[PDB]
Amino acid sequence: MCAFHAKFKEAALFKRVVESLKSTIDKTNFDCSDAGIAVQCMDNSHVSLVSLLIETDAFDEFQCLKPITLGINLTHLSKILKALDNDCGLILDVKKVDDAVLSITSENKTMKFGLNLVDIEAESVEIPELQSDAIITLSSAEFLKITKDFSALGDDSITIGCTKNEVTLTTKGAMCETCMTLSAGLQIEHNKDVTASFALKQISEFAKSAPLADNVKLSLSGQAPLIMEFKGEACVLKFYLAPKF
Amino acid sequence: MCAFHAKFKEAALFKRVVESLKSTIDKTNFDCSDAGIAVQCMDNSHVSLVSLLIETDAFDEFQCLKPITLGINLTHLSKILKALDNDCGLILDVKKVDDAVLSITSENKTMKFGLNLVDIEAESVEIPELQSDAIITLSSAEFLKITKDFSALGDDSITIGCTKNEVTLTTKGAMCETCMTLSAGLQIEHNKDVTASFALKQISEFAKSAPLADNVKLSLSGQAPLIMEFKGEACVLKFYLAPKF
Amino acid sequence: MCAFHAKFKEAALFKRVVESLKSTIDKTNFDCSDAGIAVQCMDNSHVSLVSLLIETDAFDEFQCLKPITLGINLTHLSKILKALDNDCGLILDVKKVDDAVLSITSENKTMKFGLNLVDIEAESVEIPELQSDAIITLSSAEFLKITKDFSALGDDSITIGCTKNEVTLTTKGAMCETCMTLSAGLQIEHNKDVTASFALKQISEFAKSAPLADNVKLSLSGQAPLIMEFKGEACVLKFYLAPKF
Repeated sequence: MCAFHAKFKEAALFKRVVESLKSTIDKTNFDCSDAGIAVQCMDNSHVSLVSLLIETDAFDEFQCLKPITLGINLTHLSKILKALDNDCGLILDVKKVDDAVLSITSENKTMKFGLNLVDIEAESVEIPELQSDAIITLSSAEFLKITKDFSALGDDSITIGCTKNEVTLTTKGAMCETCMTLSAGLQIEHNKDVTASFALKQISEFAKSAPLADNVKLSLSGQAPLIMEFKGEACVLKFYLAPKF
Repeated sequence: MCAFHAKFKEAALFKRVVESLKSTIDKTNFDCSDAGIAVQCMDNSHVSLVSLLIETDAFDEFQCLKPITLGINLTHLSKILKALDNDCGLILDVKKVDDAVLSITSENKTMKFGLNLVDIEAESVEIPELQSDAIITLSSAEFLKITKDFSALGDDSITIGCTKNEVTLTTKGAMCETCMTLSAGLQIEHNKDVTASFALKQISEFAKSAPLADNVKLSLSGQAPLIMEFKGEACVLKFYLAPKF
Repeated sequence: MCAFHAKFKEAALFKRVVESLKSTIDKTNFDCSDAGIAVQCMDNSHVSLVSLLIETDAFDEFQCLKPITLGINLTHLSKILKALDNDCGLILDVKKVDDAVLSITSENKTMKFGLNLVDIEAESVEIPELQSDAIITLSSAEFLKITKDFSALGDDSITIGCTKNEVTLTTKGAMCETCMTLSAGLQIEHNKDVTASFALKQISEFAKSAPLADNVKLSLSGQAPLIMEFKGEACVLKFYLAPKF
C-alpha cells in the first residue's frame, strides 16, 4: 500500500505552485496529510515566511492516511514539471520511505519520473499575529509589472501607502525617483491610513506568484508584517514580510 | 510657473525617438524652445552627426516660453520610457533649474518619475552643405533587414550605388561577398549616377531608427556626407555620414 | 559554361538541410552530380555517420554534367541562408574550379553571395549493413521534445525499447530516473522485441532534424547501428549510430 497517492484536477496548479515557490526558497518540506499539502518555512534569506496550502479539493484522487513530509529540491522538481503539459493527468506517488517521489503524466503517452527526495533539517515555523490597517486587492499581473519596473528603477526599498481611495507605491533609485498611484480592478478595504517600507527584492520575488491567481491581496500594517496572498481554486499561497525602518 | 511643460499626442513617438537616439549617442542635450525639441550633436564616435526635431504639432499641450537645454542620459530615459505603454498620456515637466525632468504617465493609474538631469559640455554643431546626386526612398524595415544581414556577413564597409532604375548594396566579408540589388516600395529621384562607401557600423546603427517612419530616405552623394532621414508625423530624424575612401 | 547550376523548388528545403546538418557536422563535402547532391561522412566526434541525398526532383532546374565536390563550412552557409526567406527563389552556381559557390535569392530584390569554398580532406565512408528488429515511425516534433527533456533530466545514455505495441524510452540522471512510454501518430513495424542504449548527445542532436519531415523513422537493432531517417519531399536524411554496451 502506497503511503501517498494524489492526482491533480489541474496539472497547471502544481507547476505554478512550484515556480512561485522556487523564486523564494530552494529546498523545502512538503508536509502531506489527509488535509492536503502544506509548506511553512522561511525564504532563502531567512527574512520572510512562506505559507502554502493545497487543499484536497484540488485533486481528483487523494490518499494520505498518515502524515508524511517530503524533502523537495524545487530546482529539480520544476525541471521535471516543465516537461509536462497543462493538459496532462498529473499524479504523485510515494511507495514507502525509500526516498523517491514518483511523478506521472498520462496522455497515448505516459511519463514516469523518480525524483530523489532530500533531507531537509528545518525548524518548523509559526505565522505572525496581525491586525492590518488596510487590505488591498489588485490584478496580480499589474502588481507584478510594477514590482518589475521598480526593480529596474529603484534601490533596495519600496514604499506602499494606503488611503481611503488611493494606493501609493514609491521607490527612489540612483538616477530616478518613481511614484505609481492607483485609485479605486483595484479594491480597498480600509479602516486606517497606513504606510510602510519593504525589501524590494522580496516583494518583487513574491510578486512573481501572479500565475496562481488573477488578483493579489496585500494586507497592510504600519509596524507588523505585510501579507501578500495568492488564493487559487482550492489552494492559497501567502508571504509574510516585516516592514523596514 | 513651470519653465517647460509638454504633453505628447502619442507616447510612442518619444519612446521611439529615444531608442533610435540612444543607439548612436549616450548623453545629449535636448534644446527646448517655443519651436519644439531639438538635438544636434555628433555620434558617440565623433564620426557622424545626429539631427532631431520634434515639432510643436507633435503635442496636445506645449509651453516653453524661454529656451532651455536638458542634459539627458539616454540610457536612463529609455529605462523610464520602457515602463510606459504606447497607450498612456505622456507629459514632461521642468519646474525650474533644479536639475530634474518629470515624466508623467496618466491612465486609473498615474506614474511620476523624477529623472536627474546631467551636465553635458558639448560644442554646438552645424550640418554640412549638400547637393545630392540621388535621393532614395525605401521601406525602413527592409532597409534595416539589409543592414542586419550585412553586419553578419560583411566587414567594415558598405557600398551603396544608385543608377536610374536600380540601387546596389555591397559588402565583402572574410568568408563572403554580398550583393543586394533593388529595382524601382522603392523610389528613386535621380539626376546623377553615384556610388560611395560608408562605415557599416554607423549605417547599421542608424538603420535601427526604422520605427520612426515607414520609409527611410537616403540622400546620396559621391564625395559629400550621406543623409539618412526618418520623417515621422510632426517629427524628423536625420543622420549625416561622410563617405570613406 | 557553368560546372554546376541548380534552382530549388523550395528554398526552405536547403535551409532546413543545412541546419540539420550543421548540428552534427561543421565542414563537409557536397558531392554534386547529375543524380543530385549527396553527403556521406562521420559526425564531428567520429562516432556516427551522416547520409544526405537531395534528389533532382527537389529542383526546378538542375545541371551537373560531371561530378564535383564542394567543400562547405556549414557555419558560413547557414549564416547566408538565414538571410533568405522561404519565399525566395534559391539558386546555386559554380562557375569553374575557382573555389566559390554563388547563392542567389530572387524576389523586386535580388541577393547574390559568393561563399568561399574550403578544402576538406576526408576519407569517403560506407554505410553499415543492417537488418533491424523493429522500425518505429513517430512525429518528429514529439520525438524532438523527448530528446530535449531527456537531455535536461538524463545523463549520457538513452535507452530505446520496442515491443509489439509499445515503445519505451529511458534515461536516468543524477537526480531523476525518467521513463516515457508510447503505445500504438505512432507506427510500429515489429518482428522482434529489441532494446539498446545510445549516446544521448547524438540522438538529441540528430533529433533536431525534425524540420525536414513530419515524422521520424528509427530503425532499431539490438547489436547493429540504429537508423534515424528524415525523409522529405525529394530528399532524405539519415543518421547511423551504434548501440552502447
